[PDB]
Amino acid sequence: AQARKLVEQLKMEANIDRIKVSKAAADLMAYCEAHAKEDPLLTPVPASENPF
Amino acid sequence: QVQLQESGGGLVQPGGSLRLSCAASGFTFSNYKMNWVRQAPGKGLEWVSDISQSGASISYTGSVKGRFTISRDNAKNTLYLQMNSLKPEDTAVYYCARCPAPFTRDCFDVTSTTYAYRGQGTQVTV
Amino acid sequence: DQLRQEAEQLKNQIRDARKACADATLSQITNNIDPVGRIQMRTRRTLRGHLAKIYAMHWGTDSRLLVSASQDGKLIIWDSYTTNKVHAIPLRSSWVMTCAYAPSGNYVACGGLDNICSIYNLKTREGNVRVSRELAGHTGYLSCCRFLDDNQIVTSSGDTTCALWDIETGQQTTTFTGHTGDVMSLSLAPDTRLFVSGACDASAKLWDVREGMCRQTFTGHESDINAICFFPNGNAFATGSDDATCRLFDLRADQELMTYSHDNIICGITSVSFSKSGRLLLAGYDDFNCNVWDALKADRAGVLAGHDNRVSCLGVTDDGMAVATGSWDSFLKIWN
Amino acid sequence: GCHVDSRVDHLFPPSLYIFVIGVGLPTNCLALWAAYRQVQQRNELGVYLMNLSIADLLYICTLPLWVDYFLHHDNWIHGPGSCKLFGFIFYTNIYISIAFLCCISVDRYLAVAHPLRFARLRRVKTAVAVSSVVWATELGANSAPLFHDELFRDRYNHTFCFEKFPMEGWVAWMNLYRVFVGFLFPWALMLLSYRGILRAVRGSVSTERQEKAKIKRLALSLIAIVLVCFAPYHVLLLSRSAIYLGRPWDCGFEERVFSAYHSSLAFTSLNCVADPILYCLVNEGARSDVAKALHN
Amino acid sequence: TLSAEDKAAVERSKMIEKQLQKDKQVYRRTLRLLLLGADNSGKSTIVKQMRIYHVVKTSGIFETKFQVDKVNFHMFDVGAQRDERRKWIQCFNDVTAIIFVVDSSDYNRLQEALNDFKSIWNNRWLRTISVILFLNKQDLLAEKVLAGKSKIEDYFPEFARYTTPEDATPEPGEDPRVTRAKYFIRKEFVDISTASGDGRHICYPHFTCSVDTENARRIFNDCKDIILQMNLREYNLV
Ligand SMILES: CC(C)CCC[C@@H](C)[C@H]1CC[C@H]2[C@@H]3CC=C4C[C@@H](O)CC[C@]4(C)[C@H]3CC[C@]12C
Ligand SMILES: CC(=O)OC[C@@H](O)COP(=O)(O)OCC[N+](C)(C)C
Ligand SMILES: CC(=O)OC[C@@H](O)COP(=O)(O)OCC[N+](C)(C)C
Repeated sequence: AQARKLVEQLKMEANIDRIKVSKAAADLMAYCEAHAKEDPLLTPVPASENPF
Repeated sequence: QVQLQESGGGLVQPGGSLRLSCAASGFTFSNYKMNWVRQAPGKGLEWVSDISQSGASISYTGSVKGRFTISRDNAKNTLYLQMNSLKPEDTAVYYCARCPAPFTRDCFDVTSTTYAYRGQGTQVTV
Repeated sequence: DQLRQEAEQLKNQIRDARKACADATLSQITNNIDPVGRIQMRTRRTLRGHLAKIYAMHWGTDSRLLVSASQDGKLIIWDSYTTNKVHAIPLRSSWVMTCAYAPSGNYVACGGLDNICSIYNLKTREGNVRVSRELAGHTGYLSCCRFLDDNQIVTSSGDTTCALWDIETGQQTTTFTGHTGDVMSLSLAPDTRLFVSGACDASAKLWDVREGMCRQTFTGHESDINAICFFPNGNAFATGSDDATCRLFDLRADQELMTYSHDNIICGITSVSFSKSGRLLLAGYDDFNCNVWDALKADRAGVLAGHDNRVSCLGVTDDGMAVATGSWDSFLKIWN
Repeated sequence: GCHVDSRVDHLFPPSLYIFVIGVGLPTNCLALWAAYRQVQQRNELGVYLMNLSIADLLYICTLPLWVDYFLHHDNWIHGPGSCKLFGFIFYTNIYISIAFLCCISVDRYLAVAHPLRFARLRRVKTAVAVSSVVWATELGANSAPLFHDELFRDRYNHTFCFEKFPMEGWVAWMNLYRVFVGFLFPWALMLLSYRGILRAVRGSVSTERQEKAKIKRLALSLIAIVLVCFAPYHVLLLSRSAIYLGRPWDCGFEERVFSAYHSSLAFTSLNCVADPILYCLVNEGARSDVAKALHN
Repeated sequence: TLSAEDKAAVERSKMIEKQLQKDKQVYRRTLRLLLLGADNSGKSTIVKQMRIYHVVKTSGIFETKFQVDKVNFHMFDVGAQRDERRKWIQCFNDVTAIIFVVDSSDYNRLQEALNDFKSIWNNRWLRTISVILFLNKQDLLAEKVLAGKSKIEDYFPEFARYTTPEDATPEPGEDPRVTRAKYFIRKEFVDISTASGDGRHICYPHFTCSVDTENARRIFNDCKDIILQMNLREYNLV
């Protein structure tokens, strides 16, 4: 029976280490604000520095 | 989650009628063409009927053309299929298939037990 | 059945946990950020030379040479800094749809409707392109493959199964199965230990290369998954489905983060990729146009309206300097 | 020579010429742009269209010189070196345009009646070679005029560039060759090519009735416009040549057809308006493309 | 002033462009076809006949190259692929034509074949591709009609109230019932084709059998007509 494999996979899904969404959101915001300066697309670099 | 639950059916004597209710949850019912298919025992799947997104266009298979009727209600996102004058040859498992993509009238919901937007079916026996 | 009842109970428990954790939409918390300015990307050098639709492309480590696959059965290396073609590799199978650039550029893998993956070396001493290795064993067409090491390659096929192959032995090191629909897109985390694969079952599954088993699953798209990308941090990914909506998920929260959709879009997201910072999300659409969405506000940062046909591929450079997008018109355009 | 004059020479020719310039310049440039776009798609039809547009533009650029010619009644102010070139550009651009129309017709006949054959002929390289051959034959076979000179001035305050109505036997034989080879033979070839195209379309059971009739209309309009534009000049020229060959130096003929000759010559310039229209603007796709380009 | 490496790169790019142009002309010279059909359609017999008259178990594509009147034809057949065809079918949006072989003698499966044909016809990326419908295995259909052991009305009740067209000319040597059934099936297919196709989408219905040796002629004529239609637009004839 293939359903046994499905239930075996499902029972593993309940063992995940869930984390509060607030911490993940704060970490993502910190990463974005720290790496915003280094992204050329977000802040267009001077035409001289642009290879194109 | 894309959930498509089928309800109804049972044992009915020849010449009776049945109505199978198909309930949808997790997606916009009105944006998709709905299909009804059957799979008789020891045989491949057969397409029964389909209804367009708005319900203005409907088609039926030649086997039950003009006998079965398909109607959809977007208020409760439910799909009804009424069967009339049942015969032993109509014994099969009926599935409520969705079309793979919205805004398209072409559907491929007759796949051999690998389709994702088909439900788990109702067994109608006569 | 007992198994069906147990599966239903587990699904209900997971849904209840998600609802309890997802008390309110994440947009409310993120709304505190100020709106992003108008990022009006402009084309720099359009690329011509392909004789058919472009279905795949990937940026190299040097951020100078990009591989491109065309349905005529050709692999062309395009130089962004010069536009000159370095290598042109004809293929025995015309319907090639996947191609990638190795981190070191020593090997390039490709595949098509055939279930055989062909790998070639671009640094041959003789100087003539040759079939370095031919991986065989797949049951379905190769959808997309991404490199994680010069010795082993991860590929996804149309048989709803992903396989890791060792280039040395040329055999399936391990196989990932469980998907109900055909696997479409693939993406590797920076550590190259976990990867997310999307299929036509409207679900995305996270697997571990070493574990060889399914780790997590992510439902929420309404339709087939057409593209998948990893957020630069590596803890989140973004998917683009046929429902004309894009969803961002977190491997730790196991819940939807942001949803990008609009009433005027009734076509599917063929390609999805993230920038180096991840603030801007670029998506290709069947309406011959590309859209840029704010990863935190979902605002339309910019629209790339210059394209003569459907937009098959899209990608950003490792350094984020420029974005190259390919379409069915046999033209690749670089925007900055 | 002959006392030949008229009151319409200074009214109809120059007004028609300015009209032709004003409507060709906006249209010929767009037609050339569309032809170049087609060439970029490696459609050999663009090469012939591009050359036709180039010839039309050259004819338009040459036209204003004769506008001055007709603004002041029958006189040439510029030097012989000037109208030496411009009257070999003006007379030969017409036949170049006819030749390129014939080339377009033959190419379309090959494309339609024989879709899967003659792949070697239907190429950009072959089209360029054919165009070069056409240009070489046109400029060099109509260069016999250049051997001789101009400014054939007489009484009645008249001086002519190539319009030596008291012509010469060699001019008459040049005119006979002009008519038969330059005009009638390409027109016959074009008619045959379009008849073959119509036959192929008729034999096609796939084409719908509406498009079938549209193709018939377009082909017949293309055929008839050539006659409308060129026939009036050619019949008068042939009549003059025959009269001279039968009655040399008997100028009594031009006295009756002097105005008609110039009117027909001016009427011929109208084909530099109709050609770009019929070949680019009437087409739905090309019209939409040029409209989008202009609106951008 | 440019470096030697730059000049070598430009020369290599020019050579690659020339090679690509030559490949483009070769690709344009030949015509590429897609062959599709059901399990009982008999694709294997047709492709073997074409290979022998007009010349790795995981292989997913079988390409047979044949020449008719010095015109090269490349026919692709799908092999080891999952029955889910919603995805890979998009790759064939540039083929000149699709030759779909339908078993007209299999009534039980003729409606599934019709549904598949309808789905192919109405696909967003296949609306520009003409379909060459080959109703194969006519001998079995004729034998069944003559025997009368099977009735088309069981699956197509409209057959009972169907009359043979007067305009069409039936074959002198064919039974009227066989001609009527074939015309009914062809009418169904033609209505499916015409319900949503016009201007840029045409269906060519023909009757053929696995033993017939003139299928290549019909395919060549179909391709000639399709290229004629394409040139009518590409050459501004409209
Ligand atoms: C001063 C000049 C421009 C006047 C000439 C008028 C032009 C426009 C006229 C003269 C002859 C005409 C054609 C004569 C015959 C036919 C066949 C008919 O089935 C469709 C229209 C068509 C094809 C006509 C189109 C318009 C036409 C070309
Ligand atoms: C495309 C193709 O098949 O080519 C045919 C064409 O090139 C023939 O050229 P000609 O008509 O002979 O040129 C002479 C011009 N003329 C008659 C003096 C005006
Ligand atoms: C260049 C040259 O000298 O030859 C030109 C000539 O070959 C062109 O052929 P067409 O005039 O188009 O033939 C049409 C015949 N038709 C109508 C189908 C019966």
